[PDB]
Amino acid sequence: LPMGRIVEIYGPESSGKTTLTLQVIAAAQREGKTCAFIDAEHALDPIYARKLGVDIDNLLCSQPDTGEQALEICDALARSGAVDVIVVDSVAALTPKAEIEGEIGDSHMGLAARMMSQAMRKLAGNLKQSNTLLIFINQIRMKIGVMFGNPETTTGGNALKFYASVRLDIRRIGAVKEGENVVGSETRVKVVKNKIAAPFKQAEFQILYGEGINFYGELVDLG
Amino acid sequence: AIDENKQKALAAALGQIEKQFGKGSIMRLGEDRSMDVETISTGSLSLDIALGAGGLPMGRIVEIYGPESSGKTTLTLQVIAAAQREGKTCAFIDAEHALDPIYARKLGVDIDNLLCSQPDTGEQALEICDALARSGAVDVIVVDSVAALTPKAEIEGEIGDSHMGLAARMMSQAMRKLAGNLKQSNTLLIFINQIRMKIGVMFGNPETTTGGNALKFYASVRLDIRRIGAVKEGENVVGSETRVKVVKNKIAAPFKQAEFQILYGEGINFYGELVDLGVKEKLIEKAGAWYSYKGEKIGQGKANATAWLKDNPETAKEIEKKVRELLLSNPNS
DNA sequence: TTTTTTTTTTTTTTTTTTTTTTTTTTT
DNA sequence: AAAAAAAAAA
Ligand SMILES: Nc1ncnc2c1ncn2[C@@H]1O[C@H](COP(=O)(O)OP(=O)(O)OP(O)(O)=S)[C@@H](O)[C@H]1O
Ligand SMILES: Nc1ncnc2c1ncn2[C@@H]1O[C@H](COP(=O)(O)OP(=O)(O)OP(O)(O)=S)[C@@H](O)[C@H]1O
Ligand SMILES: [Mg+2]
Ligand SMILES: [Mg+2]
Repeated sequence: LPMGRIVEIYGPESSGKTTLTLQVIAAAQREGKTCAFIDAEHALDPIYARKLGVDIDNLLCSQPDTGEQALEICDALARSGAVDVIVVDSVAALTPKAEIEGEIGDSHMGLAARMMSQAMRKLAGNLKQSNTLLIFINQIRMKIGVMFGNPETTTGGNALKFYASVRLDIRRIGAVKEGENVVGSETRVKVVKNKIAAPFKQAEFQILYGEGINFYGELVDLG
Repeated sequence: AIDENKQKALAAALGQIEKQFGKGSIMRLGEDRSMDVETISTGSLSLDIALGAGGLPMGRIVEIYGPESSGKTTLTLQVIAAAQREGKTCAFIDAEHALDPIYARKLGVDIDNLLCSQPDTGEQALEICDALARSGAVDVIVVDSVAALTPKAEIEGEIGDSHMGLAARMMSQAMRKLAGNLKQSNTLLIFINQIRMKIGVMFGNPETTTGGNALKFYASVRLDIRRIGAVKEGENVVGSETRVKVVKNKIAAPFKQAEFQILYGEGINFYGELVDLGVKEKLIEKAGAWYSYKGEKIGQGKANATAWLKDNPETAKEIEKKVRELLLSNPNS
């Protein structure tokens, strides 16, 4: 993954989005780099992060109240020049202040898409100067009034698709069994956008519950 | 020399963030105690083992779904009863308009202290959940059927009028607003969901759940409950044989399952589980259809062995203690 | 040869920004 | 296989 750029990772429920993103952090911390995790979903388990190989004691973590606060912390850490990797867990949970103060049922027409469009404009330049990698996790939603193409879409509007240097589609394609005991997931990643090399290549690997990505399993298949 | 200017730049940035947004706005993950996972009992010992962390996680969202008369409401009332016995406050949002308070009392719920609402719209139901979460004074909220959370525009409208993804949009907005508030208050939110069949499919599961896709993403636990048979007293059907599958888990390994009995008017059969678990850990010897503890022949047939454990509380406590110590991945005492 | 006096009055616009979400058997 | 309605900023 390229330093100083924006990356998007999206997929369905329990496809391994958070697990993949913690393995990037673990690998970067072993090379002396500093990392931050913005947990907008409010669902990070620190003991699981430790089992995957993250140094919990040095990882900066924030659970912000609004989307604006989340993206202002990203800008501040990027300008500092001292953080190498930032992860933002779900764009889908980046709630605008006006929507939090409001009531359930109130319409907020394209307010989240407008905030995201503003954030990309402000961040792209700062990330490139600091040489900081920013990873956005995104969730999938269905679009209505469609027969062509894919009815699948992502959250947060159109800006992120333009500014991302790499976009990754992750999917669970089966179970890893020890006879009866389900012990992990068979996983496929498609590269759907690439600006640093050719796109549309794919990768297959195993995620084992409590260990993470099965390295030696890949080394067999490649050997 | 160069890594020392970085430490200073980082310290300044952390200072500026904490000044702008408040004290605990950014910290190191290892020194954040609010981020530790705390669990409460489900009222079933086999399900507490299947979940891996010894129960359902406080501060998170949980989904329980299944077919008609599978025990969804009964399971949530057993969670509330177990929580009330630890001095926690509990609320029940009855969107189905089908709760019986006499039956709730028989399952062990304190009817006099349980908060209850029968809201008119889905928006009203989800605004009450948000208000109780912000209060900081409620520990467990149950919402009976997502399926019955009707948007205001659909109630004011006529039967036949199309409302394209209006319910799905309301749930997507509710998750965004609630997730953060539930974590700050340390409140557990349980959603009950119904199964619907999907058309235009040949592969996979044609079974779907109601209310759109948002809840699948934000839930920390998802439970599929199913009636697998009858519990008989010769002729009289006295209860249900029940299976729960953990189809999503973020606090331990998923895809474990639990089997137990629901007896009509009592609820979940605790001693019936404790027999089957004590047998599995070699603390109870099973000689064909005979149950024996430490050589002492206690009963023949599961029902008599359960009745024996009932009238001897101390030996039941001894077997519980052992099963708890052994099989739980994270014992908390 | 000798010696200054005193203010008056407004003028005129410029330019958009951004999506969100499924629903249900039928024989 | 056929569908709908939502605002606020220098
Ligand atoms: N603490 C844990 N212990 C054991 N297994 C886990 C844990 N957390 C996640 N997993 C499993 O790892 C697999 C991938 O999980 P994640 O990386 O959390 O996926 P995800 O796409 O981020 O899912 P979300 O955010 O919940 S929609 C799933 O099968 C999980 O059940
Ligand atoms: N008041 C009651 N007295 C005796 N048995 C009951 C009572 N209420 C429910 N039951 C039985 O307990 C079992 C589980 O019922 P529930 O817990 O209501 O299941 P459920 O999935 O909530 O079903 P729904 O909401 O009707 S689709 C069923 O066999 C019921 O008949
Ligand atoms: Mg995740
Ligand atoms: Mg019910």
